[PDB]
Amino acid sequence: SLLEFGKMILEETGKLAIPSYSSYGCYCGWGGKGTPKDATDRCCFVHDCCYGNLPDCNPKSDRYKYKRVNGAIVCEKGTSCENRICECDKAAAICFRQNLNTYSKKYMLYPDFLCKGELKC
Ligand SMILES: Cc1c(C)c2c(c(C)c1O)CC[C@](C)(CCC[C@H](C)CCC[C@H](C)CCCC(C)C)O2
Repeated sequence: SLLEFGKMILEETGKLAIPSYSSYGCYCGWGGKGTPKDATDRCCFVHDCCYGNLPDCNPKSDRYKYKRVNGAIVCEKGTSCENRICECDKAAAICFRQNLNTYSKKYMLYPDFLCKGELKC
């Protein structure tokens, strides 16, 4: 759930998921339209696609557990859904971290109306 994902984001980026990544660009929020503004926004686009491929689950709501070994996130053994949701979240948190170098404040509080157009996964 948002709880676990937010924890990973803080651990990997040093930033609080909300509000640092909850209104970023076109995809880091609830929206999902248009061309991703940058690398960070693409991380969210990919995250949505990952979630979108878990139709048999409830990604944004389902709770799950994970741990850190050797300084890296390790999705622990749980239900199929729990494990997959965790991996989608892990990939995104790491993606945010790898791209902090281009994280731009100007994309925060980004209005959805500026994002239109269907972008296939
Ligand atoms: C679909 C989709 C959703 C729904 C989404 C985001 C993105 C990119 C998406 O593509 C990012 C932001 C937000 C608005 C996100 C995160 C939740 C809170 C900040 C949770 C954090 C929890 C903390 C650390 C737990 C700390 C635990 C320790 C103190 C033990 O949710």
